[PDB]
Amino acid sequence: SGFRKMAFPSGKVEGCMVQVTCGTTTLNGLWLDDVVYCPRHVICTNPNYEDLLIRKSNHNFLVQAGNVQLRVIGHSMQNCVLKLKVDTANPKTPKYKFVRIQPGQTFSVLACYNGSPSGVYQCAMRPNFTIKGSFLNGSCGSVGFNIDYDCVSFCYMHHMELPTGVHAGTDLEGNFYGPFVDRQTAQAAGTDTTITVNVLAWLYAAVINGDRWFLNRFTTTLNDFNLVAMKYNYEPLTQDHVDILGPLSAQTGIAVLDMCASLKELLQNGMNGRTILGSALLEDEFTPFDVVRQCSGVTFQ
Amino acid sequence: SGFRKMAFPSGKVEGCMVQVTCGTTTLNGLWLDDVVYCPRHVICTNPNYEDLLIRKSNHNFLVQAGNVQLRVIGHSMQNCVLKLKVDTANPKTPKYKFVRIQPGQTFSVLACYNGSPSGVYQCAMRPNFTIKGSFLNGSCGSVGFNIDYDCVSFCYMHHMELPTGVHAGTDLEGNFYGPFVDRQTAQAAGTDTTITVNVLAWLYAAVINGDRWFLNRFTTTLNDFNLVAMKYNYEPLTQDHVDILGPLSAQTGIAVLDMCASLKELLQNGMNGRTILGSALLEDEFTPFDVVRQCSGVTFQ
Ligand SMILES: *[C@H](O)[C@H](C[C@@H]1CCNC1=O)NC(=O)[C@H](CC(=C)C)NC(=O)[C@@H](NC(=O)OCc1ccccc1)C(C)C
Ligand SMILES: *[C@H](O)[C@H](C[C@@H]1CCNC1=O)NC(=O)[C@H](CC(=C)C)NC(=O)[C@@H](NC(=O)OCc1ccccc1)C(C)C
Repeated sequence: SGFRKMAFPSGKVEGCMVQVTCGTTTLNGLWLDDVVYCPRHVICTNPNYEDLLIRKSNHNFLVQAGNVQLRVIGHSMQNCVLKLKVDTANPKTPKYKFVRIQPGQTFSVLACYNGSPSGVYQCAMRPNFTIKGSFLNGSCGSVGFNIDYDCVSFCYMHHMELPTGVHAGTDLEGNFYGPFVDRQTAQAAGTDTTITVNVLAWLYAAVINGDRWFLNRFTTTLNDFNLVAMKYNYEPLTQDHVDILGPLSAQTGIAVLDMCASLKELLQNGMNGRTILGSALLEDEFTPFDVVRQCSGVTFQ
Repeated sequence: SGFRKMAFPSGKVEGCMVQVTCGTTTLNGLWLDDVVYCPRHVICTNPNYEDLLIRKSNHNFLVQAGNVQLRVIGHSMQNCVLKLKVDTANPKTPKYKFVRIQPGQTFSVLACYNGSPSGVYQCAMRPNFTIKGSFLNGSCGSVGFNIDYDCVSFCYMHHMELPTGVHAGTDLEGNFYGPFVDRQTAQAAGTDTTITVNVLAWLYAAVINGDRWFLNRFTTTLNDFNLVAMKYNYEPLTQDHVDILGPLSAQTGIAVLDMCASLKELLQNGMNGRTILGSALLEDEFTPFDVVRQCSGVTFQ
């Protein structure tokens, strides 16, 4: 037992991380087959990236795979990412996919500087399409991902930090998550909400792990719960979310709408100096899958 | 900016993980050079491990490195770990050290099942020599570690779960952390305390990240703070801890004893519905080093 915010093993991604330097900007790139993907704002000089890229030549891009130099033999733009064709295919290329995730889903971030991995952590895509990451200057180009057996699904590439200290980025096709642009003009995150289905998943994790103090036999209808959700800035719960929680409900014997009544009481009353899985807040960055994966012990390779 | 519970990149350790099966027990081993290290309780049949090991032969130990089979050519006991000599040296062996950590220090855990990594997370060695991990049956032999540039310092191997759902294990020389034994007789964790120097480090992280609401100009003496610490089951703060916090104090301009006065008030008053770095509790599983590493961006390889 126990419950931790747990990231995927990062080895498969570490082997894809390279350094990309152009002019005076250094950031990280993702080296898959014979292409290096990186944020287009690496390109030199309110910007017009099509302008800036035609003035650029292959030899302007310094790509370093650890120590070995990578010769760039072509370049192109795809939305907000740059694709640098290099003359060597990464021999460590995993089975991979480029997937775009939904708000409320989680992924692991391999934070990198100068092409070298610094640390791994888990987070969620917020309803407002930001992520609450940990990123310093030089971290751009770090990626987020999920692993399913042996396949890496890349879902995020880091581009910027917004004024509230939250982070914004693209999928690996270069399309931003949310209404953000890779310009340094004034932009703001937009109002966020709590990911209700994840909070319920985490309450099931707590029951699986022996925290039961918040349980009751008060029940509720989906409609009556959603009136309470709206009041506390929680996202609406759908019948699909109820279905997705089915397995956890079956494992614990607590009906989904019964757990909703527990959450209603927690929202209206607080926790009264108590904790749930070591937290004094209702945690919303664990998906139902994350809970099942971590309380049945699924592995990868 | 941002602040996350962040683990070391796990690639270097993933390449050392193997599966060890003997009789009907399967668990994980650590493959370094031509030795596989694993918990001695893998051995077949209130146990006497010296008895049990002399009855054992090399061919009883089934060691699997992914798909490739590893031929065991010798075995010996070292305290509570078994050392299985195999006929092949792990070509992925990193630069490594076996270090024993102190209560209050942190490390990354690569949770494994059947020799395959499942996830990575960070935790601390508690003052009572347990760890609050996330471990299910089959996870024994998973290791904890820190990385310093290119060198892996292994500090923990997982052995058991105690009745409160916390975890106990050994260093890589096979010596238990704390007063625990690898028998399934009744054992209990012992009363824990909060790691004061880490809470102060985390408050400095909060200031570095823009949370300042808990600050004040009330100051305190080390002696007067430690009277408050004892009352709230916090560990004593030493002059050495004050020195260790020096750099963070210098970076933020908040004297260590001034931050102690802030912590005094937080302990006596609570947080009054507010949060610090996304938590409604005082967090104690970040060391001063963890804070500096994550707010200056140190990397590894
Ligand atoms: C790439 O390594 C960095 C990573 C960035 C540095 C600190 N934390 C991070 O995640 N990214 C950048 O430097 C980008 C470059 C870009 C093309 C936009 N710039 C930023 O992240 C700035 N953010 C920004 O300009 O957002 C819009 C904005 C909002 C409010 C006022 C002005 C502009 C950031 C460093 C200030
Ligand atoms: C190895 O894969 C497992 C990992 C364990 C399973 C569930 N979570 C874990 O971390 N370890 C064991 O099965 C060990 C074997 C051993 C040599 C002691 N057994 C346990 O972890 C049991 N713990 C235990 O017996 O602790 C002492 C105790 C305390 C109270 C009553 C009786 C015994 C655990 C599975 C019950």
